[PDB]
Amino acid sequence: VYAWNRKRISNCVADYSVLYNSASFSTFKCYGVSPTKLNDLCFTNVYAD
Amino acid sequence: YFKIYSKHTPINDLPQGFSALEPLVDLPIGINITRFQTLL
Amino acid sequence: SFVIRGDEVRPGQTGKIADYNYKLPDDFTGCVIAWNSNNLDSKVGGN
Repeated sequence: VYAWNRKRISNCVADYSVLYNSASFSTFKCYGVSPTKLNDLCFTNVYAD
Repeated sequence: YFKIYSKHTPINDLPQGFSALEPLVDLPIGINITRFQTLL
Repeated sequence: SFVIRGDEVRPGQTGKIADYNYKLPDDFTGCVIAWNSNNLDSKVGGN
């Protein structure tokens, strides 16, 4: 609540949030993207909140 | 992110000329930068 | 007809159900009804 980071690291190679793709972790909502295209799409933001 | 661009050139006030600066760095920072000082 | 706790109750989705249970078409035409069977699935664990 007093913290929403954005850049824990500037460069990640271990990016596979399957937590969303298979919902292996929990419920979610994706905006503007498929939940499954996690290794097909890339962004320069790797962390938040 | 934070950006810095620069250009090397001889300078003959700040005489005019036509050019564009090229990036040096692109660094995500998240800093509410509002003021600065230069260093000698 | 099926029983699901995986992905809770939940055709425009790719979740624990879609890939590991069943996928309804993104254009699926029909209705879905989900009845919590906590008191109806008998053995609650429902392994």
